[PDB]
Amino acid sequence: QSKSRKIAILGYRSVGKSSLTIQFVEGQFVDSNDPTIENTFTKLITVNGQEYHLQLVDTAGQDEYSIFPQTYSIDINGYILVYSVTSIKSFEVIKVIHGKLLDMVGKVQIPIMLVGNKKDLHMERVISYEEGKALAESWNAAFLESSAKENQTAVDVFRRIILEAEKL
Ligand SMILES: Nc1nc2c(ncn2[C@@H]2O[C@H](COP(=O)(O)OP(=O)(O)O)[C@@H](O)[C@H]2O)c(=O)[nH]1
Repeated sequence: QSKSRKIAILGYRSVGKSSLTIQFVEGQFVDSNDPTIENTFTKLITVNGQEYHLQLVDTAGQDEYSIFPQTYSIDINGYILVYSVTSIKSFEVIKVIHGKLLDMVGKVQIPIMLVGNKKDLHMERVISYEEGKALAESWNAAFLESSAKENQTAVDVFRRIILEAEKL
């Protein structure tokens, strides 16, 4: 029988939070200039034979000054933290967000996924794979690079966070 899990997707503006989520949920790459507002999707996924009902919370992009909420610091089963490999600023910001997140969750190990998105834009990449891998390692977080244009990598992101959560 199925299990329910709630995942929050966090990160700086225009890193691809919406696009990655929509690619996973709907199978389509959408290019939109609407600002990302908090949006919750529901999605079925099977991971190692276990069926999951996912609630995916896309959050508005935040920056270093962003006060971290409290609503995103309880009842979440796992967090996907997204930066863009084409944006140094998004990478600086994801460190600040992670720090504020750990401060809010208290004395518990919470599944965290670091995601470097937009890996298809080879001519604009300014962050190496190794920089993100090393960051995730210092965090004990899973790490993947992704492209919202590539369905397999979006699926792999959301499978991975469920893999991490099930380890407890
Ligand atoms: N080439 C490419 N463009 C992307 C990718 N992800 C997002 N984008 C584009 O980047 C812009 C911001 O993406 P969006 O999903 O709205 O970012 P959000 O603010 O984090 O939700 C939009 O133009 C997207 O079409 C990606 O993986 N590859």
